Amino acid sequence: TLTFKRPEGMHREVYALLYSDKKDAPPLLPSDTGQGYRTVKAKLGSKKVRPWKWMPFTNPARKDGAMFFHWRRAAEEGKDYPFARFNKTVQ
Amino acid sequence: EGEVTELTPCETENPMGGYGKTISHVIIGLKTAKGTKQLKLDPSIFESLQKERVEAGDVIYIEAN
Amino acid sequence: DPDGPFAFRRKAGCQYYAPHLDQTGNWPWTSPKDGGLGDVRYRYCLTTLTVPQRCIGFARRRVGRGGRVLLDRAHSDYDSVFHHL
Amino acid sequence: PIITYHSVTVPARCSRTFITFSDDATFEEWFPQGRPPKVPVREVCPVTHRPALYRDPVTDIPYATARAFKIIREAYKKYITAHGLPPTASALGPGPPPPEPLPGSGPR
Amino acid sequence: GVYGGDEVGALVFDIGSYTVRAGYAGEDCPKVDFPTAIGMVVPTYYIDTNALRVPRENMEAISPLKNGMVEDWDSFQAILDHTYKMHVKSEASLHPVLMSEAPWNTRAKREKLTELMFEHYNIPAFFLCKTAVLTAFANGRSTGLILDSGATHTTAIPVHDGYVLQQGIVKSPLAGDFITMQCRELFQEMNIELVPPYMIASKEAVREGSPANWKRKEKLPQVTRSWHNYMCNCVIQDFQASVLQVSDSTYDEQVAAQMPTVHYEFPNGYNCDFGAERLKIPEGLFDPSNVKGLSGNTMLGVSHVVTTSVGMCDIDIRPGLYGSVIVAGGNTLIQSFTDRLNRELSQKTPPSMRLKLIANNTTVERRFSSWIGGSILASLGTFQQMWISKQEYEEGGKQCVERKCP
Amino acid sequence: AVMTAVRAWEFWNLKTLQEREARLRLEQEEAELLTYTREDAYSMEYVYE
Repeated sequence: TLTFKRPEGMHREVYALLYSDKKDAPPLLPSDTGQGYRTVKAKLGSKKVRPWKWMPFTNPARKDGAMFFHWRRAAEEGKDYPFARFNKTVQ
Repeated sequence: EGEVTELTPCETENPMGGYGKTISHVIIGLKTAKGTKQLKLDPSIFESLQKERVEAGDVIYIEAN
Repeated sequence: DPDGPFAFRRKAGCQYYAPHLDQTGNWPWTSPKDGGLGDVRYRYCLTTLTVPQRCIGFARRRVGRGGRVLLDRAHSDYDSVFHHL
Repeated sequence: PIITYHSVTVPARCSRTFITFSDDATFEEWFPQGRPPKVPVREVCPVTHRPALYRDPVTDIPYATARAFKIIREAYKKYITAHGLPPTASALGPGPPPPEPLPGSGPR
Repeated sequence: GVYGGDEVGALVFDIGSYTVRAGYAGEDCPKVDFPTAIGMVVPTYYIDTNALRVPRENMEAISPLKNGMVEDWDSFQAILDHTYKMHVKSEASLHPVLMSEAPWNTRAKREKLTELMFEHYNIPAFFLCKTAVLTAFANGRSTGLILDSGATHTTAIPVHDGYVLQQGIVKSPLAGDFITMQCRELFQEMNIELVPPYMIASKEAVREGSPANWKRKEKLPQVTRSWHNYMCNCVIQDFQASVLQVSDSTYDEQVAAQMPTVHYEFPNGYNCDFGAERLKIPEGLFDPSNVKGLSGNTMLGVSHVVTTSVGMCDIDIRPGLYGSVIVAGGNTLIQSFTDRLNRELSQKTPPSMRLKLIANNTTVERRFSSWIGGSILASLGTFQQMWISKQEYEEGGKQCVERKCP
Repeated sequence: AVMTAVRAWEFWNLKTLQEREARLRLEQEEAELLTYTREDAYSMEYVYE
């Protein structure tokens, strides 16, 4: 459905880590209210947010068992920290 | 072509004489998909314009010649 | 000894990486194949949106903080041509 | 008189049109201008969501399916008394799976 | 699966000789940036501009740092207390702290700092990283040569895979303080009496090169010479930021004299137009052999510092160093510094190696790169195992920082 | 003697249109676009042929 273009008829492309040039346009961010709030008042009004909480977590692959804090959804409290899966040690 | 948005008359008061109010242009703004542009048309278009019964939000077609 | 001490005396079982003789190397980024490795995640390409705003010129897709997917953009001197192309 | 045409050519040598409406009140009935709402509110059914279909019933609020219509008509018999319990708090199973939780189906 | 970053409520402090940068992790700029120099009365300490700039009797002006490392721990503790109380406005036991340190910081000061933060402030977690690594991380680079020209030192620090190569460091003292001294010598040569703002009650406009017309405050208390010199240096720093400009090529007096002048007005109303001398002064950063009264031709320019540092490294990583030269520090914000550096390095880099200076020329990016890198590093979810915890400190003592914070 | 008035009006109109052109050129400044919709962002398709 949605199109991106890498044409043979013009034949150019650019690469960059942070940005190509100081004259680069800013990025495009997602938004829901670009067409006004009254356009989407029913869609937002027919829904309720899931609660979030500032909550302790454990095992980033630590040996001491220290508990740091972060924002996650309240239903996701006991889950193990995802980033511990990166803790790979050289043999 | 595109969606009309303005129906905006210009104004210069008088036609260099005894006067009511004189327009001297008609500003017509079109936007379709790619962008938006304003066209200052001849005032004579106004007769044809309500002959076609256009209003804001309509979409029209005008030939250059 | 044509190459002097620096002759390539190969050893059995080893594997070797060839040097860059024709063109100097470069990073994976800020660097097309005309200079270095073109890892496509750093590549900007022409892009079009389903909402009627046109070709936005060169762009990447990048995930930001919070799980939000953004579109970076890069300057070109032909952006005025990519617009009303 | 609205003076349909006036061309003079006087300056480069040129040619113009100067329409002079006169009478004050004649101007705005020839140029009412406009300010329409560019888009409408996108309507969603209270029952199982998806875009609205048909229209509202003879009373109340729009719907997507006949099942949604049936629940909405089973609803509003709990509210014509103008007093009682919550008429719409999860009433009759109004599409209850919460990827993102739902309020009651009482937008009217 | 996984997610992106993770924000843990951390704080980032980057303390230099000129200013103290502090703020919360995840933000793109430091929240606060106030002078490192503080007043002492004897002790009672006065911190930040609003309390520092008021004249006061017997108040000395000091710095906690010497050669980029902490010497006066009482002053450092006072600065941290001020930062926690007035600026952060939160209890210290709740927030992890990531601190910047000098590349050349000794073990004993790292141990003393860790002991201070854990035993006195009772913070829950701690990490200590070097300035060059964070400066690289702020620009998305793991490998590169950091050129940091601050107040005290102009230093080339090679970085590779997120680690400083300490045997490749080259220090030079030619930095902003040297430029301030040269400006003082210039004003003495020009017979420009420098009056700081605190002495002035009122002033009147005068012509170019004419004597100033100003009235001195009568209600002043007697002030120490250190505070007076600090106040004078605050004026000379504005003069540096305004007037000075690096020559694009090697300095020729006849060419610089034909350049347009720059007008500058001092706080007492004295004003004059500055010519070639505004370009002669910063030329000593690049060619110090021609500097007047300087101790010998042995010292190095900025470009030669960079090349010496790269040449002292392993031959395999030198392409990666010359392909990422990250210029940092406030003294690099002098006009046309970066262009001159790029030209000189292009003339000295081997043609087989591609040279690439990172585009970084803003005040925020040049002065606060280390803080931005600290915020980035503390914002990573992968980083959250790397904190030193209070439990780890109580078990292994202050020696664990050497193992955990290389 | 109305040709003087017509000349003055034409100069005034030309100045006004030049001012409008400058105003439009100024209005073309800044970022023309800062935002794109959710459906574009999370389409995941973005294909070329």
